[PDB]
Amino acid sequence: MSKGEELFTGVVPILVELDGDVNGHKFSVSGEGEGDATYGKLTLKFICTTGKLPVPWPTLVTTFVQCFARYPDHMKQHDFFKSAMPEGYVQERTIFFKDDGNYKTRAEVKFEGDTLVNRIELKGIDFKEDGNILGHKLEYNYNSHNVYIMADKQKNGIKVNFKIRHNIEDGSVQLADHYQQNTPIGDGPVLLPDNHYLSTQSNLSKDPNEKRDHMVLLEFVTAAGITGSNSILGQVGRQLALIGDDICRRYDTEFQNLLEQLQPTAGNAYELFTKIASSLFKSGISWGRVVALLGFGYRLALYVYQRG
Amino acid sequence: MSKGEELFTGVVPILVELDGDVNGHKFSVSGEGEGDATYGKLTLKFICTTGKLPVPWPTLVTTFVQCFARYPDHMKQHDFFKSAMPEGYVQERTIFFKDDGNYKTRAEVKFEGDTLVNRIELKGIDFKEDGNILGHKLEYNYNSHNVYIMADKQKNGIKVNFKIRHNIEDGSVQLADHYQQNTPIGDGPVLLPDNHYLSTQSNLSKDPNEKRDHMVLLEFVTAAGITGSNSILGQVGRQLALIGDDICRRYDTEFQNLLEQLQPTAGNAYELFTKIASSLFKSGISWGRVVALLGFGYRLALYVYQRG
Amino acid sequence: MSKGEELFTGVVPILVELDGDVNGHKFSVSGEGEGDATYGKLTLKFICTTGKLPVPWPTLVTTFVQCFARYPDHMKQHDFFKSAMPEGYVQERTIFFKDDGNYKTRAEVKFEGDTLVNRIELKGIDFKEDGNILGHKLEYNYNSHNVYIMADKQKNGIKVNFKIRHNIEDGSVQLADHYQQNTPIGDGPVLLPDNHYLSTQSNLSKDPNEKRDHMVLLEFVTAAGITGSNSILGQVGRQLALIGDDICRRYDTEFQNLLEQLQPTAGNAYELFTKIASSLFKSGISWGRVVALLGFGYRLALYVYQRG
Amino acid sequence: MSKGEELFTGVVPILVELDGDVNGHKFSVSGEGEGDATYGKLTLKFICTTGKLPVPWPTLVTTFVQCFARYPDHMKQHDFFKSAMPEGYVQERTIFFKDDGNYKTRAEVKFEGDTLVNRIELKGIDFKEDGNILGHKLEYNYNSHNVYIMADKQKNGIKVNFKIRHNIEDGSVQLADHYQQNTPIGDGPVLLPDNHYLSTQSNLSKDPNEKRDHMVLLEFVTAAGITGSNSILGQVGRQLALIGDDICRRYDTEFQNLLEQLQPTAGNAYELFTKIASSLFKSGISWGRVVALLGFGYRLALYVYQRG
Repeated sequence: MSKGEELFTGVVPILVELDGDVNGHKFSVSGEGEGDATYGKLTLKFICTTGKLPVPWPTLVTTFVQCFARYPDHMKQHDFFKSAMPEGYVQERTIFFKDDGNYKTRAEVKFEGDTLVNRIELKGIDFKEDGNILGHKLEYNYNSHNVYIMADKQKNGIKVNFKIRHNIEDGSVQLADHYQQNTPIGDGPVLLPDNHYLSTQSNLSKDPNEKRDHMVLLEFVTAAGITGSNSILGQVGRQLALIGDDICRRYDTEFQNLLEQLQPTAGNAYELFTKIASSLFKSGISWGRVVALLGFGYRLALYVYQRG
Repeated sequence: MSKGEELFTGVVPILVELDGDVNGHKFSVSGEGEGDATYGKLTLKFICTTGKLPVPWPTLVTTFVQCFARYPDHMKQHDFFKSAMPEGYVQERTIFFKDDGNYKTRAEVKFEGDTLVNRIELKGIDFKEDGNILGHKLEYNYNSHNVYIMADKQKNGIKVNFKIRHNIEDGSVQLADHYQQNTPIGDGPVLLPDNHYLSTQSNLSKDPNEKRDHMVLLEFVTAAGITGSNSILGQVGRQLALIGDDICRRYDTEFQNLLEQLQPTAGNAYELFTKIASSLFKSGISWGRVVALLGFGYRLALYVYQRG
Repeated sequence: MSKGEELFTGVVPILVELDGDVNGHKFSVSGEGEGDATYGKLTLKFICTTGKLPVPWPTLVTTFVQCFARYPDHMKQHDFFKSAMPEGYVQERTIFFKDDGNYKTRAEVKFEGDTLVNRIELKGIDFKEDGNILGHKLEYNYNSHNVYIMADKQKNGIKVNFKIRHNIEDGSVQLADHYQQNTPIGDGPVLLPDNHYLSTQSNLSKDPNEKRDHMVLLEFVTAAGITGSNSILGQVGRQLALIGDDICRRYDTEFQNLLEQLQPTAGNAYELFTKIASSLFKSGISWGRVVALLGFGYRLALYVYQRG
Repeated sequence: MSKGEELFTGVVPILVELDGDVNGHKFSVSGEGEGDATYGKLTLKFICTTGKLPVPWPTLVTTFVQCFARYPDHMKQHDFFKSAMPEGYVQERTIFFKDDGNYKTRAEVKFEGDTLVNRIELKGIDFKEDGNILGHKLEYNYNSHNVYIMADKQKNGIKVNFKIRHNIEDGSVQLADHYQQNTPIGDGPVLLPDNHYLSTQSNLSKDPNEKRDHMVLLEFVTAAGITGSNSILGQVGRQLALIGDDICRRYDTEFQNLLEQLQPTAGNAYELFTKIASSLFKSGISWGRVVALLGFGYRLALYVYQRG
């Protein structure tokens, strides 16, 4: 359970910015939205500030914050992203479009204010004029994918792998082989995970109003590929839990038999209890007794408080 | 109902022996019979193995096994006698006759395998010849009496008060002021009482056949002094102690199972603690969990303080 | 708050017995009933076992257990009667009928079993043949009266005074000047009161069925004549009480503002609380904080437990 | 909002003095200006009272009053700076330049009646002449930065981490790795924080008129790092601490009033206690009583342990 975990508890705002060059066409882009790591939901609008954009959008969807993925509790000691926070992390990539060129990305994903920021620097090269890319042949959508995460301790960081599928107007498909590295800027302790992955599912819409080359992006991102946890710590929660999910229902209706048979009111309550007390303990002591006793008091209090 | 109680369901036999000294005349007496605590009944013959008994019989009736009282059903937890068994108890008293002397008695009421026994050491001092005692002036009866008991938790024992009236040939009466104390010798979970009392009624006969100086003796003896309030509560007070060792048993054996997993240090104890905690509750709450939880901080505080 | 107090908590059964002689006419009487000191109520039937009774009944109503009077809490350290218990007390009287003879009474009012007993011995003398008494001139009823109690330490007991009014068939009235003494049989500690009194009110009925000279008696008996108590101990209960009868209503609707604004459920409860905890205490500590905290938890628990 | 906080509602003046040694060249510098924490604003001129300043100005910008940050409204309880005032605090740090030397600094930020002051003692050691520092190679800017704070409760102080980037004429960059610690000197109820951070943005100008080696310096500085969860709880966490000293005050002065009535002994303490208790509750119960009650067992445990 990381400290940096604790930022993303609610919604968190987000700004993103990028300076691109691909085969010399330069450009820049800026975007805004919110993300809720708790529901593993993320919402964003992007606009190109050099006006028209030389590449089709989805190419960048990746490039454009895995801090916002939902890790459930058994897995929460594997959330690297949030641990590196607030000081953040550097995310470098190399994205190989198959049969075409490539992207190099470097980015700092860090907190500035109560805001989170992705500052990205991009260089594409060797693409082809009629390539899928420069021919704006890619459809406007995104498939789901899996992002495979494995710890790299030589770097006090992680390595990440996957491949991206951009459907084509044809019915053909284009592959983007994603190779990635995330290295904390902070010198603090981070969380290094066991191998696991993330399940991104995605949708690309547009803003009816907005007139500029833009993209509106939604991502759901959920963490998985582990079941036991640090197994017997969080598995303490199997038996301490049904110890109680049975203990409650064991005795609580002869408990109520005693309250329907002692009909206590606030006047007598104290005396009632205290008498049961010293007298019950004159028997002997263990905790085995000591518990039961106040089990009665919570259940007692409830009978008085409700009755009145 | 301590085991050592569940012994008296039916009849049980008895022997008694005593060695007196009173104003220098010594003697001994021994006797035999049975008693049934189920009905609070007792039966004995006493024959003086020194032949002539220098003191009137009724004086000794007291000295001469209170385990044999009927403890009624609601009171079963105030029987100190049926608890010290089978290991038994040492009963000693001091007896002040009005305008006359005293007896100090020491004795052990202990159990032997089947038969229950009283060996008694009595020390008389300072009586008057035309006095009631040495004159065999008190008549051959016994009255009813009440016997008042209070826990002395300081001794893991008990303390007792009563005072007895020996009618006299005079038509007068004589007092014997009795102060008594019991110190259970078996070291066990003896039962220590709330304040209460017992009521003797009694009779002295003789056997036509037997020619030795003797006495044949019967007692009905019953416990009381708990009326409705104290009953209906203090019954809740044991009925809770019952579920209190149902619990005590069933669980603290999956406990060591995990303490033997960590290896507490008193150092890391403070954290390891707050941690197994929050994860377990993330489930949900009622007390059924809450009890279970610190039954462990107790079986843990005992495993760090004992190992080390 | 006496130990012997604790017998009378519920209803307690009662037997009464008497051996009379007045001007030589001898008689005896026996009776049964219950009494509840808690409501200060007492109920009894009496029958004459020598058949017809030489005196009119009400003469005895007094003679025939002040243990059964209700002392309220401020006065409860003045209940002498119940303190002397279980060993009980001896009640002697002398009752002077004015212009007529007198009664002497001695009685032992003590516990035998779970039963309370009044054993009474009576001697009347010097009455007149046509006196109100032997002429059975007294009406059948009882007025209310006051019984004035003053402590007598020379006797580790009390002295008691009052005067009794037996209306007459005439419209005339007959006076019975009551002088009384109550001395514990027990050697224990008793409660010695400040001067105070008891307020008896009484009714004399008959049993339609029962054919023997009898009387059926009801007495309500309540204690009074004191207001402060041991004043500043039980007066602690003025300010510790409105400290709370205001404290409750001070903050409990912004408390509820926080629960209607935290909408807690059993899942999150623990986490919720614990966070408020260390963070609230990082401020500083006193108890002044420490209280408030769990004031929230009782009020929290109630919001979860009820909701669900 | 500690008093020592309620000081900064408006503008406040400032003086600064420093005495450096770096690779044996020493110097001193002193400066003047104002700052307003209400808007998180700060303004200063620095003039080198040794004339020529041997190190580039930006190096010192850091060393050169964090009380002047805007702590936003929800965060008011994490301001360690505005708490140590007026008595002030000692801030010392150590600064590691990459591939170059260090500065150790000691200083006291203390308040004098109206003006706030920094006297600084700086110790430089081991730098390189063609190095960035001694070569006045770093350009005349400053970047934005984030500053990360954690409570060190062990010092009743705090500990701090950040790292700063001085752009260089090269186009390169140089790091200055800052580690800092504050030990409040006034011994008081200082406020110790949850983990959080602050964000500087800054500018370096010069004055045309002034001919001494100088620097004119402005900082916007704001606190953040608490998002919704931790806010909405930890606001409950102070808002409870508020009612927690409403309470703390109002009452523990009728307390001594009664401890001064009894004369506890540690001996009779155990009973006197259980007793004032039951009588008070006989009234009725809710917690409003319960709190009040043991606020006393604490102000009592302190009156028996202190008197004796």
